[PDB]
Amino acid sequence: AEPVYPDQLRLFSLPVNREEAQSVKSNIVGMMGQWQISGLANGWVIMGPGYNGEIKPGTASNTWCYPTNPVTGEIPTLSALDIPDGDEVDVQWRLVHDSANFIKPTSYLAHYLGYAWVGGNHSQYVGEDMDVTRDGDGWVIRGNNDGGCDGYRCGDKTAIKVSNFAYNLDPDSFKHGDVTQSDRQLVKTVVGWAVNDSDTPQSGYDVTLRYDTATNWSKTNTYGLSEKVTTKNKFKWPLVGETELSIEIAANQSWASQNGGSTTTSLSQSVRPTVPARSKIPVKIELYKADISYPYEFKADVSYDLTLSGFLRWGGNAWYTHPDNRPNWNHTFVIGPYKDKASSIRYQWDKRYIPGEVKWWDWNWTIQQNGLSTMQNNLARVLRPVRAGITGDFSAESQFAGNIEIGAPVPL
Amino acid sequence: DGYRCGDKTAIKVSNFAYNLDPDSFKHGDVTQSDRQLVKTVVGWAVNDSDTPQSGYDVTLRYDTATNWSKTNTYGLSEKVTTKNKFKWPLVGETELSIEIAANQSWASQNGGSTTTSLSQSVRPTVPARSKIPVKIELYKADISYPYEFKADVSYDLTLSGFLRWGGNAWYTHPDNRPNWNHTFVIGPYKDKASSIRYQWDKRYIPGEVKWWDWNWTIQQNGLSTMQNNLARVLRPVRAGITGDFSAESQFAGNIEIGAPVPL
Repeated sequence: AEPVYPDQLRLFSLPVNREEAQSVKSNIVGMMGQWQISGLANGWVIMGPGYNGEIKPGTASNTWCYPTNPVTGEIPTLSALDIPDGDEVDVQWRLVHDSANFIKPTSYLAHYLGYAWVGGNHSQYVGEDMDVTRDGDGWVIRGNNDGGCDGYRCGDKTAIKVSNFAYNLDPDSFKHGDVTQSDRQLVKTVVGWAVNDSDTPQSGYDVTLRYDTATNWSKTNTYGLSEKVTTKNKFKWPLVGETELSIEIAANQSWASQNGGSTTTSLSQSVRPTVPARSKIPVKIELYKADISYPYEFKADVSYDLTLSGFLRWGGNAWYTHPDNRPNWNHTFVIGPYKDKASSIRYQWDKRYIPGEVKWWDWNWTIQQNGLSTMQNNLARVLRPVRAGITGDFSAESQFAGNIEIGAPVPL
Repeated sequence: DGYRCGDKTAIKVSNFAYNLDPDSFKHGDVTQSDRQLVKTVVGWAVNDSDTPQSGYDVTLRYDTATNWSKTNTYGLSEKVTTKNKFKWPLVGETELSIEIAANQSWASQNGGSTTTSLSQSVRPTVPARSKIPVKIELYKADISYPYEFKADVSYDLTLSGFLRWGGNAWYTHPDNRPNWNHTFVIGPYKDKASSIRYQWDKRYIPGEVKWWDWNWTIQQNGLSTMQNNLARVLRPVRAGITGDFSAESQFAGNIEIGAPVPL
């Protein structure tokens, strides 16, 4: 009838229903020794491993219970972190070099999920002695490995990677400056006149210039068969003498398949002047290709992709199949608005009461190992909002530029 | 007197561009020459109703286009044939031959096109119980006109020579005296490789040092030395510009609405 959160279940040896027990059966049965038997509400019994989790009518010396006035355990929302203004790279630098608000929370998440060796060689603690570096368009955070170490595969440290930054602009904050042009090349121009020899103003005039460009491709596969039968004989014919006669019959079959596609870009310009009675107006339209550049600024919310890369500990990890052969793992979370299920921490946390939805990380396992409030506080920090002012520059090559003009009237 | 003293460094200046002040641009008379006719249309708009009518349209349009393509084709073929001799009724000895064959073929194509189009329309308002004549003409012509404006001047600066053995600012610090060519854009930002301000401002991040090492130049010459030199190199430039526009085989047209004639 109501969702059951496994972290709230409490076994005593001095009451859960049959329907409730079935919806989270594998959590209850997992928390049981082989051949053990425990009671449920209303005359029912839940049996442990070795009885394959069977739920049957009966009695028991001990009972599975769920508290009156339980809690949901949602992840709390913290206030935003303000980063001093700069361009995109300066703001990214300030975020990844923050120890208390970024480096440690991220390191603990990797640790709690089961990644091995999340730290450097000059400290015994998680998240300490970490090196930060710039790599291509992203950043890499890893424990320092210049000295020696002691442990199985202690030289194989876990990396934290940060990339794909995005901005949610405040609607009233965006501004831009001068737009400049360079390497201008002419495509085409038109000039002309609109003449009105009537006694009223007229607006029924139109001059339009249009330029289009396109590309295309295709691929074809053809297969076929052929069969032929021929006979040859020799005969004596009148006047001509001995003649060789040959007759040939043949047939063929063929099959073919094709796929393809195309892309088109188009730009057009028009002028439509209103002309006074007994007068004329000149018009002009021009089109150029040009390199375009301009400065800009805005205020926004900063989001990014977080990737964890390393090997998973033998003694236990949170991957739902719980592998024990120390495999190398790579997983990406999106810190920000929802995009998908595999990459959403909030989606997976909130659905921990439905066993059929547990396809990636097991968050019930992390709660049992570390405590509910431990996990809530860590995740609230990992998912904390970030805000900053941004300044920057736009540039692009071979874009379009144009000019449309209506001139002064000349009396007829 | 010196090692390779005859191999001197060159400074090259090109690709000038202008940022016009918005209220400064003017142009003069537009003239035409070598005019060739494409097409004309004439006609009448007739209104025999008791109200003015504006529901009339005459439109003339001219289009031109080019295209290209390339194709690559490959294939295979296999054949088996047998031949035997038999004696058949009435016909006698006959040679009989039977042939079976199969084939396969693969092909790939790429291509593209460009189109230019120009059109003109006239839509007159006609008084009640009256008629109006109209005319449209299209020509190809050479176009020319004078102009003037005030602007900010920007350009591309290219340095070309060999790099000194005793030390240079290229981030890999080569020591084999190689010949070098690098271009900076003096003006608004276009890219990172060509922007002095971008590279200077990011000198605190080692992963961004991909071209010139500006920390090296500071250590060698002093911070204020380098600031004053770069401030002069990047100083803004302004001038008034006069000039002339010309282009061949452009379009020219004329659209006319005439005086009404009572019915």
